[PDB]
Amino acid sequence: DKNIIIGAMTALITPFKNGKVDEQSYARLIKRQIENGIDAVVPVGTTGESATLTHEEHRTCIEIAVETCKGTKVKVLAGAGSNATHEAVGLAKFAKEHGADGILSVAPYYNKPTQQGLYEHYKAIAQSVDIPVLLYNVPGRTGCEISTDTIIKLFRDCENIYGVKEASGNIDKCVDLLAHEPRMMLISGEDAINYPILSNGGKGVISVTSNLLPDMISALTHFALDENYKEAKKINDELYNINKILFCESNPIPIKTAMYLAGLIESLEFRLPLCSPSKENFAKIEEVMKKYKIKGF
Amino acid sequence: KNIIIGAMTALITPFKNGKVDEQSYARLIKRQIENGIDAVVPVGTTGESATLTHEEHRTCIEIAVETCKGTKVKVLAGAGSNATHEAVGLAKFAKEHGADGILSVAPYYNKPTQQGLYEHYKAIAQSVDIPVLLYNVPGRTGCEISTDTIIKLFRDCENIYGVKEASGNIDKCVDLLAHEPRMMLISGEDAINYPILSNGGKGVISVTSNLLPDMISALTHFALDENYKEAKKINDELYNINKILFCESNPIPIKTAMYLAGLIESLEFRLPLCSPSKENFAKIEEVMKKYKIKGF
Amino acid sequence: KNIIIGAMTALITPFKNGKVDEQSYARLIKRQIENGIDAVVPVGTTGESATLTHEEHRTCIEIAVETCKGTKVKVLAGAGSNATHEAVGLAKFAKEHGADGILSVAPYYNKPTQQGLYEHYKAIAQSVDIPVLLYNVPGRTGCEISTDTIIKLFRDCENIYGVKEASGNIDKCVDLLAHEPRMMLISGEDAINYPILSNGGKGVISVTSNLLPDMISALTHFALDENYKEAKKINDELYNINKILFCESNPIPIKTAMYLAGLIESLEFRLPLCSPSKENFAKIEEVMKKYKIKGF
Amino acid sequence: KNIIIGAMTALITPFKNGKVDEQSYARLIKRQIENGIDAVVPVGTTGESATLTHEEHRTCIEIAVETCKGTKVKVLAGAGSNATHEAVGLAKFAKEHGADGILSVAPYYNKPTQQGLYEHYKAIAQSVDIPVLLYNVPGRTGCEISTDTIIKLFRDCENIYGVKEASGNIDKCVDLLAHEPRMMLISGEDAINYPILSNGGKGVISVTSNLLPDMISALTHFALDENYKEAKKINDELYNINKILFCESNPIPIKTAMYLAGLIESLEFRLPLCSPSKENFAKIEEVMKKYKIKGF
Ligand SMILES: N[C@@H](Cc1c[nH]c[nH+]1)C(=O)O
Ligand SMILES: N[C@@H](Cc1c[nH]c[nH+]1)C(=O)O
Ligand SMILES: N[C@@H](Cc1c[nH]c[nH+]1)C(=O)O
Ligand SMILES: N[C@@H](Cc1c[nH]c[nH+]1)C(=O)O
Ligand SMILES: [Mg+2]
Ligand SMILES: [Mg+2]
Ligand SMILES: [Mg+2]
Ligand SMILES: [Mg+2]
Ligand SMILES: [Mg+2]
Ligand SMILES: [Mg+2]
Ligand SMILES: [Mg+2]
Ligand SMILES: [Mg+2]
Ligand SMILES: [Mg+2]
Ligand SMILES: [Mg+2]
Ligand SMILES: [Mg+2]
Ligand SMILES: [Mg+2]
Ligand SMILES: [Mg+2]
Repeated sequence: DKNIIIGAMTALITPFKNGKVDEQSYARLIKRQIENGIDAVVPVGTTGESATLTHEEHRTCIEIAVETCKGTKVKVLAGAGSNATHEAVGLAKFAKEHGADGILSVAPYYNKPTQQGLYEHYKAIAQSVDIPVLLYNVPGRTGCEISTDTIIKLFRDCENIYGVKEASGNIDKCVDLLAHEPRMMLISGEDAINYPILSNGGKGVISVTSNLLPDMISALTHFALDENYKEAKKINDELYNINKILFCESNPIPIKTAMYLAGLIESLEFRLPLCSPSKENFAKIEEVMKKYKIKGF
Repeated sequence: KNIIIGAMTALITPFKNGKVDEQSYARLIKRQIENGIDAVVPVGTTGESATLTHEEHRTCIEIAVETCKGTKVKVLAGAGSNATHEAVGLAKFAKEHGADGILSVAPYYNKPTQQGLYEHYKAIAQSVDIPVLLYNVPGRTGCEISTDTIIKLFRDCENIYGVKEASGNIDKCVDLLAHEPRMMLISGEDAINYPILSNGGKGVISVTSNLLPDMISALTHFALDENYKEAKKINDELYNINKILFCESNPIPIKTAMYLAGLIESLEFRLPLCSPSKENFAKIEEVMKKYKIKGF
Repeated sequence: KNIIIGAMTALITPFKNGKVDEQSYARLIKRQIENGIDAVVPVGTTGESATLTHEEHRTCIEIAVETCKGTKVKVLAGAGSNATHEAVGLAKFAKEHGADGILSVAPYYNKPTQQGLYEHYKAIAQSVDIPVLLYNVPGRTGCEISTDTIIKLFRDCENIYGVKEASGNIDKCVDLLAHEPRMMLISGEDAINYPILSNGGKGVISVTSNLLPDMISALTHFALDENYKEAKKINDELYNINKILFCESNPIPIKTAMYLAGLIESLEFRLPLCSPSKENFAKIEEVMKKYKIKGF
Repeated sequence: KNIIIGAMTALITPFKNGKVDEQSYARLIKRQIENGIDAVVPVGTTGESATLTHEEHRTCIEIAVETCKGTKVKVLAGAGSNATHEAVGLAKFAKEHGADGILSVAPYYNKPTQQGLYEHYKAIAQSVDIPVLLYNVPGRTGCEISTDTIIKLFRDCENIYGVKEASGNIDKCVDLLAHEPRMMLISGEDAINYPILSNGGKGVISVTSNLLPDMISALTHFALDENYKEAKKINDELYNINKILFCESNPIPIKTAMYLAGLIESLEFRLPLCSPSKENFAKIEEVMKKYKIKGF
């Protein structure tokens, strides 16, 4: 029934050069994702530092993502969450009027809505557009969790809501979700446990690691979707070291560092309050990167 | 250092037909003035800061500033953000609009490092010339301002004069005031108002004081005069309401209580915040019965 | 390495009038063997090991050893303790009384360091010549056996062949098997039996199998045979019972369920364990109605 | 109610060639007596209770009881267990051997329910006629004694006169004394000794007092006399050592410090406890240099 966006997906970093969005590098990075088997890209999400982007930069990165993926099978799942419902509705409509195929909408952060409030929050979002809406649960960042019951109720009550991106380190909850609502699309939000989530019936990943190693995250996901769990687990095991080191500090500090170390972006620039990693963690990321075959452009 | 301390209220923002009830806002703030409160915090967490428009945000700061003119009560305006350039803009805004200082919560959701938190607050502190109070609430932000970072910011930036602590960590409050006794430690958790003050805390930014400003004001001023027996006795008496006011996420219970007390006209929130459950509504009403609530 | 893997049951210890019901104990083990179980764990956490006398500990190990003679079912005896010299004595005891291997939980309460945990288990491993399975359950012990410590112990001590994981941390299970794929990772949490097995885990030590031995043994054997579809569907039906069996601290719900199913005569615990609340008693009864419980 | 309050020391248990140094044990207790300590706690957590033999347990209680005869110092013997019948035996043991009261930690590892904790402690309290102090340390036991359970036990059983809290939860300490101000709240965390005392706590059971008994004793008695300025100044002064004494799991740092101060002859632990890392050894030595350490 439901319109879905699944498979291997990349939470795109937003490269900056002299405090401005590096627009051809942004486009150059997405084409690199397309050519390495990625099924969808997520502009202006957490890994893209949406929280510090201006309104316009937000529009520029969605429009570049939409245009770069034209004429390919690669979908654009635009970041559109906010802790204010009227703001999240505006972001959802914004992503729709600018050509996104669907939206990722993170649970409200900081203001800790109740489960009832989360239901009304997402119901208002789902009714505002006619494109797929993927919930994003990351309690370590938001201070709140969308309960299994709330996710399932939203999936059943609102046409557009087709699943949830899980970044809670709780494989029990992933069993809980798919055992009581097996029709939903559970999406891995934690690279280290990509395979365990997929092997339980998860239908995709929204990846940080795929920024650096899109081919490996792509192959992992597609192996698992084709039920080649031995080959999916083998990439997951090989990726564990980089999957962990990419969170030595808060994402996207390590991944942007690695992208810079790989020569895939020109400057190691963040928007405050994000900043360069410690020099110790800088060295750790560079060291761990050395075992992986990093595709160029 | 210029400071803003004493008994302070995290002001609720009353809504009427989904729009800011400006007259009730002013009436609630003066009600605070008349009950011994030393400072008010407009457009903070308890004020549903996150969901207000730019104009509403301006309207409530301006009302607060205006209502406090001609009194000793200071306006400590909410100005935090998880984007440094946004927080700098909010800081400048509050300054330009007559606020006596700013409360600026640690960046939420994007989890900056300690180094990033330092640069975040340094940029905010250099952007204005009014006192800046840090706000640490890791349960809401996903982030913590370490003791070392707080102390470094206090020592390096003239405007940063202390921290509002909402971490349930009296150990950290000992850590803070034992290594930097000059800072102003402000209670951000009503239930442990007295323990924080008794260790050298110099004020509270209270949720409960919305409902019981006279008791929170007396508690704080007793404690500041080292009348610890009387401060602790008010803290002990207030425990039941202090807990029930977080039966659901603040400000859902306090707005419910303010509505039950007839102090605001509508039990209206801005989504994703909403009315409490029917059971918690009744629990709040039940606990309120043991307290004497001042009218207008 | 000698290993003990597959579908395993953490045996409850039935009491009658404050005494170990030896007949029931043998009959329950009898029942597990007949439903495809590969090994039984006497005198573990689910068996209320902490409150058994020396005599009772001995009794239940010997009954387990006796009941599994002439079958393929191994006896993996509980032998952990937070005192190394006591754990060595328990390990030697289990070997002297016919156990095929030992489960040895990480020291509880005294929170040893990783270095101490390494020395603790090396002393245990050198004390016997039978396989040793580590048991990590930080929610109960207050300590964690780190991945590095587990891997070092697996490589440095012949008898140590894997770890029972009860940490709600599938990341650690990836960590373990990605860096030491030769070890035997055993599920200690029934609800996530399949995810652990599907990542290369080689068995479960189950609470649910006390009640539903046929379903837990089929799940494990399906997964071990790389029939992950059939393993996952049994894991999915078992979720409701897997969760309700921990509505209160194990083994309070499983003994309640065993009593409700008529598999044990009395709902008796040894203090400080006790009957569940009346609400949770009814909840366990309600969840059981969807399942087909095998009798004797 | 009969109570045991004031400044109290959780005694380390010195070992020499794997055996309890009985002479050193007595000499250490006499040092505590001579430095203002009001009570000593033999065979507790800091004394490595979990790894002592029956004989050693009794030897250390008898040495403590004998050494404190003719002094104002009471013996609050460790007597907790996670098995109620074992804890009852330990309670009767301490009473029959001259202890003035017992400390009884919440059952560890097996996670009893609040109902089970109530029945656990009621049986212990009925078994003896000397004061019983509860010990809540959820980070070690995996369980918490709720405020309601503590208050119920205090009200229903004569011997239960308070609780030793090691939960880093000053909110709970407000909760306890706001609803039951007659109980004796005892600090189980040295860093927050003063905040607990200034809220109405009536004593400490201290790790730091092993090394600095005069300073912990002065802190407590200043606080008990409502000299909070002087009590807080010692608490602030002690923060660095109070923190470093848990760089690793207690009693690893305190025994290291006692050995570095020449107060015990060998840095020996019973496994799974062990010497600290070389880094933390040096850190402990560094922080110790800022303090005046009394000899014998
Ligand atoms: N910084 C605010 C507002 C914002 C969103 N995107 C850009 N700015 C937030 O994270 O919600
Ligand atoms: N909702 C966003 C932006 C905002 C602040 N105030 C109003 N809107 C935040 O909480 O940061
Ligand atoms: N109750 C103690 C001692 C014991 C073990 N088995 C029986 N008693 C423990 O759990 O370690
Ligand atoms: N080690 C077990 C048994 C014991 C207690 N005291 C000495 N041994 C426990 O801590 O409960
Ligand atoms: Mg459907
Ligand atoms: Mg396969
Ligand atoms: Mg992160
Ligand atoms: Mg703020
Ligand atoms: Mg064991
Ligand atoms: Mg041998
Ligand atoms: Mg349990
Ligand atoms: Mg268990
Ligand atoms: Mg005496
Ligand atoms: Mg004890
Ligand atoms: Mg604390
Ligand atoms: Mg008294
Ligand atoms: Mg006096």
